[PDB]
Amino acid sequence: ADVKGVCTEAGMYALRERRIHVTQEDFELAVGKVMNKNQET
Amino acid sequence: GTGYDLSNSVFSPDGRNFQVEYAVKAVENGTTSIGIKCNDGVVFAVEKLITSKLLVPQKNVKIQVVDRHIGCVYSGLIPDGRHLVNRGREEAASFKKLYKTPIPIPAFADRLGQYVQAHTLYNSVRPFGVSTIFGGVDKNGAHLYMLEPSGSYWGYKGAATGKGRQSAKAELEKLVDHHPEGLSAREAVKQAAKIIYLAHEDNKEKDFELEISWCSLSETNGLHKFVKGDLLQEAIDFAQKEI
Amino acid sequence: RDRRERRLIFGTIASKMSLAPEADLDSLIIRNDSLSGAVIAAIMQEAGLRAVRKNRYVILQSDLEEAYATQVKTDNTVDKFDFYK
Amino acid sequence: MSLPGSKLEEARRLVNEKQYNEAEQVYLSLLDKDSSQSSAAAGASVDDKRRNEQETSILELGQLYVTMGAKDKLREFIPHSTEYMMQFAKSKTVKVLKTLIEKFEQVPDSLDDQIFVCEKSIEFAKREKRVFLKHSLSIKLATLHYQKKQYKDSLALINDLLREFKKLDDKPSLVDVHLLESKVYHKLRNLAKSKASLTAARTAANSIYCPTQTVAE
Amino acid sequence: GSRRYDSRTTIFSPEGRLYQVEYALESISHAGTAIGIMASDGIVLAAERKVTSTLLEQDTSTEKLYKLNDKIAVAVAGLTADAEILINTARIHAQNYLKTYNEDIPVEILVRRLSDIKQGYTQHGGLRPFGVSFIYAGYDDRYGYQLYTSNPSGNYTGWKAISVGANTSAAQTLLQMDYKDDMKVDDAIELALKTLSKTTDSSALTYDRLEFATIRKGANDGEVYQKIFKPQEIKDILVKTGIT
Amino acid sequence: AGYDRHITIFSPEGRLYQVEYAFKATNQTNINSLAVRGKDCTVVISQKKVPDKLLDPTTVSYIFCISRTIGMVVNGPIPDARNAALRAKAEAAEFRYKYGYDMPCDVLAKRMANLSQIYTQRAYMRPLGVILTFVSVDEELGPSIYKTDPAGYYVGYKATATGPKQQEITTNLENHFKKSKIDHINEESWEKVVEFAITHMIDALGTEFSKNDLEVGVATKDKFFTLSAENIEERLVAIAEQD
Amino acid sequence: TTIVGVKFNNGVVIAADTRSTQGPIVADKNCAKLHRISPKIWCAGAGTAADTEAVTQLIGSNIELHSLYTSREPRVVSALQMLKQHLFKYQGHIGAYLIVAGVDPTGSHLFSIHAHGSTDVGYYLSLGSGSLAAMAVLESHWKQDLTKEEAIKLASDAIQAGIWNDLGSGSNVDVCVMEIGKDAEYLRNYLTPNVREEKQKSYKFPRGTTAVLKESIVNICD
Amino acid sequence: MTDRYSFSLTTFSPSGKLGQIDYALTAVKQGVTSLGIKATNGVVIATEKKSSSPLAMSETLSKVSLLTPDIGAVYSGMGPDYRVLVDKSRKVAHTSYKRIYGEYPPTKLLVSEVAKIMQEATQSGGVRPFGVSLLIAGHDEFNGFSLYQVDPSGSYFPWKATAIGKGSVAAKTFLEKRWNDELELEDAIHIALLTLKESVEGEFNGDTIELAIIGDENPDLLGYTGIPTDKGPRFRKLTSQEINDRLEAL
Repeated sequence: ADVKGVCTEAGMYALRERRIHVTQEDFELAVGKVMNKNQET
Repeated sequence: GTGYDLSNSVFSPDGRNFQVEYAVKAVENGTTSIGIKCNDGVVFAVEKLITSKLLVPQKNVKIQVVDRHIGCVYSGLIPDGRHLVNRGREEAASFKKLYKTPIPIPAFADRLGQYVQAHTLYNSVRPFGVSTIFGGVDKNGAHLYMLEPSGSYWGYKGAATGKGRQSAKAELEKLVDHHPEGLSAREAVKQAAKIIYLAHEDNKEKDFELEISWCSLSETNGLHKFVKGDLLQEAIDFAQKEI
Repeated sequence: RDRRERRLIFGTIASKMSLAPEADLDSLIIRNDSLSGAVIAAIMQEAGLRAVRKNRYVILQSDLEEAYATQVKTDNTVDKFDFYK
Repeated sequence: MSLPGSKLEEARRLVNEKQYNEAEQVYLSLLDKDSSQSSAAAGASVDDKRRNEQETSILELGQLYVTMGAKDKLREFIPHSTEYMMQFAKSKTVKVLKTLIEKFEQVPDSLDDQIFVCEKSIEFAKREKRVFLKHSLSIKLATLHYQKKQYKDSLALINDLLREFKKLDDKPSLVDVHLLESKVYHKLRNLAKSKASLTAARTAANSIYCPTQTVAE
Repeated sequence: GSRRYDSRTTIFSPEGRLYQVEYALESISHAGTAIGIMASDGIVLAAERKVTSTLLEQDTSTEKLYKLNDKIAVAVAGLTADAEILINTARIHAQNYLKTYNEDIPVEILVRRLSDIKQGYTQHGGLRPFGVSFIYAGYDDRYGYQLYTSNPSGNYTGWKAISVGANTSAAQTLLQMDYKDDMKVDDAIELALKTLSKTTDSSALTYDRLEFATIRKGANDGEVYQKIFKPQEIKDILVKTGIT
Repeated sequence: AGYDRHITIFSPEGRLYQVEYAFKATNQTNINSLAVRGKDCTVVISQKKVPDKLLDPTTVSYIFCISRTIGMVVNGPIPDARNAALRAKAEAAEFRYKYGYDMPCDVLAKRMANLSQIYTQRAYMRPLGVILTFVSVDEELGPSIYKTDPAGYYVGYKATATGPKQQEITTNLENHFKKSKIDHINEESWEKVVEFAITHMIDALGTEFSKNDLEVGVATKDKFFTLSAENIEERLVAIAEQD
Repeated sequence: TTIVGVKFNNGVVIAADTRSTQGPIVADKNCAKLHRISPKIWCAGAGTAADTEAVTQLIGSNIELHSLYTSREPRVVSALQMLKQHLFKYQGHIGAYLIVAGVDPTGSHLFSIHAHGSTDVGYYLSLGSGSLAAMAVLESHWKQDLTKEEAIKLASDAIQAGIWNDLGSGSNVDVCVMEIGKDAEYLRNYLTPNVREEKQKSYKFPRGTTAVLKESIVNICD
Repeated sequence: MTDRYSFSLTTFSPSGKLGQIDYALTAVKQGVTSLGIKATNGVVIATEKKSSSPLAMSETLSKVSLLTPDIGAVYSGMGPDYRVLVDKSRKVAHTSYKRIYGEYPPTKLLVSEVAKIMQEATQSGGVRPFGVSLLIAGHDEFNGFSLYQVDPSGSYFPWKATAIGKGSVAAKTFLEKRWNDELELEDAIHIALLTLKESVEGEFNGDTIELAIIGDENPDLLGYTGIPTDKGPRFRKLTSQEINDRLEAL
C-alpha cells in the first residue's frame, strides 16, 4: 500500500514546475514523504 | 458501574459514601434527644417513646455515664449506641491509669472520633448508624460534642437529633437570642423539658418519657446524675404550661 | 502543531489587530500545549474585549497572558489527564 | 576589589577612552587572579563559574585583533584554552570549542588561519573517542574550504560525512551537509550534483524541524 | 464483603479441571521455547529468548537458563517473575540436603520438593499458581543421567526429549523420529539446532537469540562438568554444523 | 465483572478509578485556602465557614497543630482530616524519641505520603478523601511548604492553594511571582505577610471576610501558633487603611 | 585500648591506638579502631572490640538509610539517640564503649556512651582501660579557645600517655581530625612512638630442613 | 480479623496472560518518559520533570534516587509506588549485603532484589502489582557498568540503552543507530539530549531535566580523606547549572 502511494506522489512535485520529464529528483522527495506518514503516530 | 452502595470503602463517583448516608437515615428512626450547653455545665435530655403499657416507669436509663464527669446520650440503633460508650469506657479507664486526673471533654471526643473512622476504612465492619451526644464539665470551662455517623463533630452550643431533629433543634436557635449573655444550670433544666414538648407534635401518636440529667460546678461539682425528686416534676408543670 | 506552524497564525491575525510595541507573542508560543486554530482566534478576540473594561485600546502583553488560561484548558478543570495516577 | 563587574566593565570603557592595550592587560591579569569555586583552570587561579566571563574577555578582544595584526597569532590562541579546561569539569569544553569559532569566523580573517585552527581543534578529538565534537568541527571546516574555492579539500570532507551520516546519527545535521555540498558543485558549473544535493537537504527539512538560519539558507 | 471480589481461583469445574491451571498452561506457549535433549554421555539443553533486539546485552545474561547445582542445571520457560521465586527456593532446599546428609542432591528429590510448592497454591492459600515451567537436568550415580520437566500444575515425569513453550507439538514431532539411544553429545547438538530453526517465526537464525547449557563428562568418571556456552562458543558450533 | 471500578486495580485505560474520586472528595466541603512562603517564616490562611450558630467558633478549625515547630492545614471532610492528623502526631513523637531531634517539615510530608501509598496499593483499605498540607520553618532550607496528595505523591510548592477555586486562586499567586521574578515574599516582618495573603484572597474571591470568617495560621522559626479573633480582626483594619 | 577526644571551637578531634587487647597476649599490633558510622561522623571503639565492630555496623546502616530518606546531612544528635536506645534494649548485657564524634550544620557535638546506655557530654571524653592515664594529661593541658594544631598535640599526648603508663595500649596512634568547613581528615599511623629494630641473627631456614611426609596438589579451578 | 481479602488480585486471563501486568505496562506509557545509555566510561541516564503546577519547586522533586552509592535508579510516570519500592529496596540491599557481607551488592544482584519485591505483589494476595518501571544502572568489580530494565510485571532484562514512557516507541528506535561499542561518558550525554529534546513538548531547560551520570570514584563526594581504599561514590547528581551547560552544547 505504501509503495502504491509513491505512484501518486511521483508527479506531484513535477506539477509545481509543470514539466513532462520526471527525473530522480521527484522520486527522492516521494520516498521521504511516504516514510513520514508511516512513522507518524 | 453498579454496586457502589453495596460495601463501605467503595467511593461514589462524586466523592461521597452511600453507607455513610444510609447510616444517617437510621438516626432519624430512633428516639430523639436534645442537649443544652451553659457556662457552669451542660444539660442532657432525651424523649423515650413508650411502646405499650408493659414498660416499667423510670426503670430504664438510656443515658450511659462515662466516669462521673461525662454523660452520653444517643439517638439511633440501641445496640450500636451501647458499643460506643463501652469503647469509650475503656478509653477513660486507660487514660486515668497512665494520665492520672480524669479526661476532659474535648479530649474524650477524639477517642470516639478515631474509633468510628476505623469502621469506615474496612469492608469487614460497618459504621455506626447511631448519633451519640456526649459532654460534661472539663478542667477548663465546659464543652459539648455530638458524634455523627460519619465521624464529623465539632463544639456545639446545643445538639439535637432524632425524629424531632427538625423541630427540637430548630428551637435551640431561639435559646441563644433569649440568653445571649449566659444561662444558669437550673433554668436550663426547665427549658430542656419545654423543647421536648415543642417537638412532641410528631410524637403525640405514642407515649413519651422525660429523662433529664445535668452536670456543673455550681451544685453537683463534677457529678453527672439524673434529675429526681420534686425538681423533675417542677420542670414538667412549667413546660406543660405553655403547651 | 509546534512553535513553527503556530507563530504564523499569531503574526497573521495581529496584522488586523492593534497591539503594543512592547508586547511579545513568542512568550505564549513556548507555553502552547495541544491547541488549535479556533483557540488562537478566541485569544486575540478576548484580549481586545477585556481592554474595553480596562480602559485600554491596543492589546497589551499582560492581557495576552490573562486571556490565555481560559481556552487552554481542554475539558473542565482537568485539562486532559491533569497530572496524577 | 575582587568584584568581577568592576574589572570587566571598566576595561570595556578603556578601549574607546584611551586604547585597547590597557583593557588587554586587565583581562590577562585575570589568569592568576579572580578566584572561584570548584577546581582551578590554569593552576594560578581558580576559574569555574566565571570561566564564561573569562571567555568573554577573549570575545571582546577578538574583534580588536583585526587592526593589531594578530590574525597570524590567533592560530595558537584558541587551542591553548583546551589545556586550561582539563583541570576543572569538561562541561565548559564544548562552549569554548564553539563560541570562539562562532566569533572567529564572523570577523574578517585570512582563509589559511581559519582552516588551521579548526584542524588543530580536531586533533584534540583524534586522540580521544569524541564523535559529535569531531563531526561538528568537520562540517564547519569544510565550510571554510568553500570560501577558498577548491574542490579537493571541500569534497574530501563531504564524501566522508556523506557515507557516515546517512546510516549513522546526526540526521538533522545532515541537512547542512547536503546544503554545503550543493554549493561546492555550484562553483564547478554542475547542475546534476547541485540540484540533487538540494533534494536530500529539503527531504529531511520537512521531517525534523530546522531553525530560522537553516531554513533561510 | 470479600466473597464478591474473589474470583474463586481454585475450584472444581463441571469438566473436572481447574480454571486457573488450565489458563496457566497457555502462558507457556506465549513464552520462549525450551527444548531439552538427553544424550548417552551428557544432556544438551536448548532455549530461545523472546523479544530480543540489537540493544539487548549479549555479554553476560541468561534469561531462560540457570544453575541450581554444580552437577544439575535447569531450563526456564515461562514467566520470569514467577520463576525467580521457585529458583531461589530451589537452591535453599538443595543446600539443606547437602548441609544435613553431606552429599549431592539428585534431581528426583529436588523436583518433588519444588513441585509441592506449586501443588500448594493449587490447593490452599487462595492464590494463583506459578505460570512458569521448568526443565531439570542433572547427573546422578543412581539412575544415571536424569532429565525431567515440570508444569504449572506441579507434575513431573521422565523425558528423554522434552519440548516446552511456543510450538510444543511442532517441535516434538521432529524430535521423536530423529531420536536415537546411541546419540552422543555432539550429535545431540545438531538435533536442537535443526529443531529451533524450523519452529521459529523468523527467516534466519543467529546466536544472540539462543541459549545452550550442556553437561559434559571429563576423563575422570563419577563427576561431570557444568558448562554454559558463551556467545563466542555459540556462534562457533553454528558454522561447524552448517546452520550458520 | 463490574467490580473493577469499586477497588484500586489496573484499569483497561491504564489509570486508577478510586484515586480519581479521592480528589473529588475534597470539594464536598467547598473550603478555599492558600499558603505562601514568607522571608524568614511561613503564613497560611484559610476560609472559616460556620454553617450554624450553635457551633463554637473556637472549636471549629481547619488548621491543626502537629507539633510546636510544624503546622498543618487540611481540605475536605473533617473525619478523614482528623484521621491523618493523629497519625501525623504519632510519627512526630516517634521521631523525637527514637531517631533524634524535632521533625522538620519535609520528613512529615514524606512519611504521611508513604503511609497513604501503602493504603492505596492494598485493596482492603480506602484512600483518604482529604489533602495534607504541612507548613513549617526548617533550620536548613528555611521556609518550605509541602502539599501531600491523597494519591501519595508529595511535591514542594512556592505558594500553594486548595479548593475548587484553586485554579482561579493560583493565577493570582502566579502572576505576582512572574512580574517580580521572586520565589518568596521579601517582607521580613511576619505581620505584613499575614495581610499580604489576605489581600490577594479578597480580590480573588470578591468577598470581604470578618474576624470569624477566616483562620490565619502563622509558622515562625521553631514556633507555631494560631491567631485568635482579635489578631485576625486587627489585620483587617490596616488593610482597609492602606488600600 | 585507649581512646580520647578534644572538642575545639571549629570542630572536634579524636584519637585511638593500633594495639588491640585480647588480654595478656596481644594478637594484632596494627588495626583501625575508628569506626565510620557515616562519611561525616566518626566513632571510636573501646573495651571489647567484638561488640564495637558489630553494633556500629548495624546502627550505622540504619543511620545511612535515614540520611538517604531525609536527603540531608546526618547529625551527631541523631546518631547518639539511635545508639542510646539500642544498648538499653539489651539491658546493658552487651559491653561496649563508644565515643561519637562529628559536627553538623547546627554546631559541633561530642558524646560518649557507656555499655548499659548511659551517655556523657563534654569537651574532652575518654573511655577504655587506659582512660584513667589519658584523663590526667588532658585536664592539665586543656584550656579555652583551642586551635586546630593545639588540639592535635593535646589528643596525641593523651594516647601517648596511655602507651607508656598502660599495658593495654601501645604500638601506633591514629588521629581523625574533623572540621566544620572542610571534610573529615583520617590520619592513620600519625605517631609511631614504638618502632622495632632489626634482630641480631637471621633465622631464615634453608630448603629441606623440615621433612615432608606426603605431597599432593589439590585442584582449585573447575 | 483485619483484612478479609487473602486472594491475589492477579488472575490468569482466558487469553493466556495476566490482566493486571498487561494493564500495568500500559500505565507506564501514561506518564513522563525516562531513558538511559551505557558506555565504556560510565552509564548516563536522563529523565524529564513534569510540574503539575507552575508554582511547584523542581528541587524538592527528585526523580533519580540512590539505592547504593555506586548504583542509581530512575522511573517513569509519576511513580506513585516508586517511593514504596525504593524504601523497601534500600532496606533489603543493606540487610542482605551490607549487614551480612559488609559491602554493597553489585548491579546484577541488586536488580534481582528489587524485582524480588515486585514479583511478590503479583502473587501474594491483599496487594496489587507495582505500576512503575525502574532502571538499575551501576558499576561493580566483575560485570562492570551494566544497565537493567525493570518491568512492572516483575521481570528484569539487561539492555545497552532503552527509553520507556509515553515516547518509548520513537525514543527506543532512535537509540539503535546512535549507539556503538566505543563510547565515552560525556559523548553518551549528547546522545541522551538529542533524543530527549524531541520528546519534550513543554519548557526546555535544566530545571525540568534531571541528568544523572555514573563516573569514576570522586573524592569530593566521599567526605573523608586519608584512606586510599575508598575513593568515594561513583554515582553523581548534576546540579541545575551544570545541566544547562550541556543543553546549549548541542
